[PDB]
This record gives sequence, C-alpha cells and structure tokens, in this order.
Amino acid sequence: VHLTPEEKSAVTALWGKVNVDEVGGEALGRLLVVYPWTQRFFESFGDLSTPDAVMGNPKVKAHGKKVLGAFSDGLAHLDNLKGTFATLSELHCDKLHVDPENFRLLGNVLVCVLAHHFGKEFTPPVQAAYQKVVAGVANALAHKYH
Amino acid sequence: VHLTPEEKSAVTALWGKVNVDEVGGEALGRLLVVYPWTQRFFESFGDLSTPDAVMGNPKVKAHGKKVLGAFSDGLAHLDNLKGTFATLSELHCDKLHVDPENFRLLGNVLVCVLAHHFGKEFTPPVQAAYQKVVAGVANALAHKYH
Amino acid sequence: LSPADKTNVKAAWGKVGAHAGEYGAEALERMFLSFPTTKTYFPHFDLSHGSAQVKGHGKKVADALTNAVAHVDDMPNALSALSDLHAHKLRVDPVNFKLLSHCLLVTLAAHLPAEFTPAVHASLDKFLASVSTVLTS
Amino acid sequence: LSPADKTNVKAAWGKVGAHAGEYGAEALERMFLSFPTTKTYFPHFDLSHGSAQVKGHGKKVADALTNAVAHVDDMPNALSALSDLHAHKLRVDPVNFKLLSHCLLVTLAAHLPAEFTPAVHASLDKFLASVSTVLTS
Ligand code: HEM
Ligand code: HEM
Ligand code: HEM
Ligand code: HEM
Repeated sequence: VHLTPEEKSAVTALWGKVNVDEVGGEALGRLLVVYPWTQRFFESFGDLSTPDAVMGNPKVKAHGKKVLGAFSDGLAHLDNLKGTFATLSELHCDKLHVDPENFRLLGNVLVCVLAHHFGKEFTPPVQAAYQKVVAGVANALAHKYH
Repeated sequence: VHLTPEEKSAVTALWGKVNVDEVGGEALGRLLVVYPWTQRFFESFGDLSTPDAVMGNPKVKAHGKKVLGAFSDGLAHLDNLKGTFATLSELHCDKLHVDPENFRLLGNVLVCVLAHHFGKEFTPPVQAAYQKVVAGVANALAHKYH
Repeated sequence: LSPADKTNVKAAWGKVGAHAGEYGAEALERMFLSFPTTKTYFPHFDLSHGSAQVKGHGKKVADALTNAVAHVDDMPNALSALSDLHAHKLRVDPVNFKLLSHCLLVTLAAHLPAEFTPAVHASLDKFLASVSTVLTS
Repeated sequence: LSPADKTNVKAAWGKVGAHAGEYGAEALERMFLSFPTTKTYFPHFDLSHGSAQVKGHGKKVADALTNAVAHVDDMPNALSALSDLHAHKLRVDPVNFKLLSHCLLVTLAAHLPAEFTPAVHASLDKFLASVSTVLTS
C-alpha cells in the first residue's frame, strides 16, 4: 500500500487522461465476458448473453462508472485504502458473497483496458505501478473476509 | 482471527494431542509432494525427488517442527497474529519471495494432516474453526505483500 | 492424470466403495460450515446439520465422482450434463470447486488413514481438479 | 477451445508475426516488474531492462505460443517437452502461468488495439489458460 514517487508519478500521469464515463463500463463488461461466472451477481442487469449485448448494456456502463469512481477514490487515498473501502467490503463480502479472487480478476481486467486504450504509453513500469494499486484495492475490498 | 470460546476450546483440545515432532514435517512434506513447485524453496534440503525421499528427509522434518511451532505461537495470539508473524512475513515475502497462495495451500495441507491423524475426532465444526485459524496465519504471513 | 495418478485414484476410490455417498454428504457439510459463502448456491436447501437434502445431494455428488473414476480417460463426456449445470445455469465460481475438493480430501483423510498416503493425496488432488475443470468448462 | 475461440486466437496471434521476440520479451518484463516473485525462477538470468537474455527467452516463449496456435487441437503433443520442462523439471507454480498469461494479454492489448475486442480477449484468455494447463500437467 505504499507507492514510491516513481510509481505515484506513473499512476497519476495516466489517470488524469482516463475517460471516467467509459473505462469502468469497459472493464466491468470485459469481466462479464471473459469470466462468465461473474454474471451470477448481475442478473438484474438484463441481457448479458453475448459480448455485444454485455458491452452495449446500459446498466453495465452505468455501474462501471460507479466502480471506476471507487477506484478513483482509492487513488486519492492510497495511504488509507482499508478505510476507503470498508463500507464496500461489508457490501461485497457480507451481502453479495463475492469471492475475493474476483476482485483480483477485475483489477487485472482494468489493467488490460488501460493497456488497450493507451498503447505504448502503458509501459511495463507503468503497468507495475497500477498492479500495486489494484492489488491494494483488492486487499482492502477483501478485508471483511479476514 | 477471532474464535468463540467454544471454538477456541475445540481447537486447543485437539492441538494438545498433536505430535509436534512429526505433524509439521508431515504437513511440509505433503506440501512438497502435492505441490512440487514448493520444493524450489528447499533445494538445500537435499533429495526431494520422490514422496518417500521427501517424507523421510531429516531437514523436512526439522523444518516442519519450526513451522508447527509458529502455528502454535499463533494459536496463543489469534486476535493479533501480527504479534507472531510480522518478522516471518518479512522473511517469506521480502527475502524468499514465496507466492502467498502457497501459504493458503500449506494451511489446507495441515488441515488434511490433522484429519488424517484425528479421524472422526476432526469434526466439521472443529475443521471450520481450524480453517479460520489457517486462513488468518496465511493472511498474516502475507502482510508484507499488502 | 498420469497413468500412475489413475491407478492411485482407482485404488483409493475402490476402498471408498459403498461409503462414497456418506463421504460426499460429509464433504458438503464441511464445506457449508468452513466456507459459508458456498451456501448461497443452495437457497432451496435445508442446510442444517443432518439435513436429508444435504445427504441426498452428497450421494449425487458421490455418484458423479464414481462415474468419473470409472471413465477417468473420458471425463468431459462422462460428466457432460454437469458442465452445463455448473458453468451456465448455476454459474459456480471456480474457486468454490477448490473449496469442495479440499473438503472431499479432508473427508477422505478422516476416513481412510491407511489409503491417504502423500502420493495418493497428490493423485486425488489432481483428479478432483480435473473433475473441476470439466464442470467449469 | 471452441472453433470460434480458435478462429479468434488465430487472427489475433497472426498479427504478432516478426514481433514475436519483442512482444514475448515485453510480456516477460511486465511480469518480472509487476510480480517480482516470478523472478525466483530466473536467478540465472540478467533481468535488467534491455537484457539480451530476456530478449532471447521472450522469442522462445512467443514462438512456442505460435506453434501452439498452429496445433490448437492437440496442444498436449505440441507442448509435451515443454510440459516436462515446466511441470517436472522446473516445477513452475501454476499461479505464475496466470501472471504471465495476464502480462501477455496486456502486451497484446497495448500493441493490437483493433484486434483485442472483448470476444477476442476472452478467446485469448481461454487459449493461454489451456496452454497453462498443459504446461502444468
Ligand atoms: C475489485 C474492485 C471493485 C470495486 C471498486 C467495486 C465497487 C463497487 C461499487 C462502488 C458498488 C456500488 C455500491 C453502492 O452503490 O452501494 C458496487 C456494487 C456491486 N458490486 Fe462491486 N466492485 C468491485 C468488484 C466487484 C466484483 C469483482 C464483483 C462480482 C464479480 C462485484 C459485484 C458487485 C455487485 C453485484 C454490486 C451491486 C450492484 C447492484 O445490484 O446494484 N463487485 N461495487
Ligand atoms: C503458511 C504457513 C507457514 C509458516 C507458519 C511458516 C513458518 C516458518 C518458520 C517458523 C520459519 C523459520 C524462520 C527462521 O528460522 O528464521 C520458516 C522458514 C522458511 N519458510 Fe516458511 N512457513 C510457512 C509457509 C511457507 C511456504 C508455503 C514456503 C514455500 C513454499 C515456505 C518456505 C520457507 C523457507 C524456504 C524458509 C527458510 C528455510 C531455510 O532456512 O532453509 N514457508 N517458515
Ligand atoms: C467435485 C465437484 C462437483 C460434483 C461432482 C458435483 C456434482 C453435482 C451433481 C451430480 C449434481 C446433481 C445434478 C442433477 O441432479 O441433475 C449437482 C448439482 C448442484 N451442484 Fe454440484 N458438483 C460439484 C461441485 C459443486 C460446487 C463446488 C458447487 C457450489 C459451491 C455446486 C453446486 C451445485 C448446486 C447448487 C446444484 C443444484 C442443487 C439443487 O438445486 O438440487 N456443485 N452437482
Ligand atoms: C505461456 C506460458 C509459457 C511458455 C509458452 C513457455 C515457454 C518456454 C520455452 C519454449 C522454454 C525453453 C527455453 C529454451 O529451450 O531455451 C522455457 C523455459 C523456461 N521457462 Fe517457460 N514458458 C511459459 C511459462 C513460464 C512461466 C510462467 C515461468 C515462470 C514464472 C517459466 C519459466 C521458465 C524457465 C525458468 C525456463 C528455463 C529458461 C532457461 O534456462 O533458458 N515459464 N519456457
């Protein structure tokens, strides 16, 4: 949960460029397509029956914005990720029963989405900084299981 | 980890009967046999090339005793496992770079070894309490990754 | 499964024999207690201790494993109905197959001290992971 | 792998071509930097940026994947010697195949945006998971 100045610079330089209206929906949609058991938690979202159905689904886009907003909040509070995600940890663990491995999977799908959008700019060191972040978010979201 | 007094009593009643000279070597040996990538961390122990070589290896037995002693110390301080594992976490994460999934696997191998030794006495509720324990130990040993 | 793994699995499950259903039911009970999140897949079940529904379901699981050991070279076909059920209809998280597999190993360890050697433990682990791969495919 | 997965993997991986060494090396570097535990498998390598050893090894990994895509219906035979090397000789942790597979997907996403659709992403993930299953067997 501690980033060096190099890792902080990598994360912050890229994050200001992220389209917060789209990237969350892209990551959530790809999670649902690539790891189809995750659809079990989103039956209320409607048609998830094909990749095009998932990626065009308005509830997927809308929820993805909220998910990314929580990632952004975590980026603003790297030194206190457990306290930033405590309420969401209660929700996902006590109420939704999401296995915490899926937190890791969504973090890695987000990393893939960043790579897809930013290309050469998403260098191996930039990726490594983002992997520290998404691991920290996953661990904070899983805290209520511990 | 927090156990109720009922769960605490079940766990400790069984733990008093555990052969601390053998069970640790049995759990470590089974980890190396069932999950052979873990052998990479014990190359100095000599021959690990067959199950009988692993299980009879004196360094496996001696090391297993140390592992079991750490579990025993942890059982004495379940509510504050950092007080038992903070330095061991530094060793396993920062110095040895053990993937933390293997902490979980060793805990589950230990549960299997306890079942193997205690038979019908290793009831589903006793197992459930021990699963809480071994999950907490694995999470405490991974603290330096967090 | 290597030929040696298949030999060990056939031998161990042969010692399980007619106790397979009882062991399946016990593994489920251990799973529901140790990993209570798994209970969410069974909203229509009585999950209390001694539930006839958990017992009956354990014998169904055991029958499927027995068929798998009988057809260990062709498990995708032998288990074909269960893949659609677990992967498409129920959408069981792959992690939960690792949880049930561990509880099956714990159950076998508690009942088959002599048979559950380190080598047989390793073969049974690979067998249950292979079954899990079919049901999640 | 379905025929659709095989079709998806073939067109996407076909775009790699002469970039095999560069992309393989990049995926390895992504793995070593993001997941430093994986470095314990390469004490005998120089892992610093621009390492010729990482470049040469990256080409072998990528070329092996190209051979796997060419033999996607019989990958156990197409990867058999490499399965012996990774599962028996080196004993590579299965977790690390998930880590390298993720870094390969990241590399393909960064270099082949138009090809890395959600459907192709899913097919490539399944392909790499199938390769990983063979190499850990
Ligand atoms: C790993 C990073 C994740 C973050 C930051 C995150 C964040 C959030 C946020 C902010 C909400 C809205 C809570 C509210 O409005 O009260 C939410 C809800 C939810 N999340 Fe997550 N989540 C993550 C992972 C996951 C995963 C991996 C799953 C399932 C596979 C999941 C399943 C859900 C569900 C089912 C809801 C409720 C949606 C609804 O029915 O309204 N989340 N999450
Ligand atoms: C999860 C529970 C574990 C516990 C409680 C535990 C406990 C211990 C203890 C008490 C020591 C002695 C430290 C010292 O003397 O300084 C030790 C050392 C060590 N542990 Fe662990 N360990 C665990 C898991 C693992 C795993 C899963 C691996 C590898 C896969 C591993 C690899 C090692 C190694 C390589 C050493 C040093 C051995 C040597 O000096 O040659 N440990 N551990
Ligand atoms: C070794 C692994 C497993 C085997 C062999 C297995 C086998 C079976 C069998 C034979 C059935 C009954 C099929 C039928 O009656 O049509 C079934 C149903 C079911 N299984 Fe599994 N299963 C396994 C793992 C799991 C896991 C890990 C879960 C969830 C944690 C799960 C949840 C269910 C559920 C919810 C049903 C439907 C129960 C009902 O509604 O009556 N299974 N399984
Ligand atoms: C898609 C997955 C992988 C593929 C296709 C693959 C391919 C290969 C190939 C073709 C070689 C032979 C090199 C030679 O003959 O000179 C090799 C060697 C090796 N692999 Fe992998 N590999 C994969 C995953 C991994 C992973 C995940 C690790 C560990 C984190 C690993 C560690 C090694 C090591 C240590 C060697 C020996 C390299 C040397 O000494 O030259 N491999 N691999």
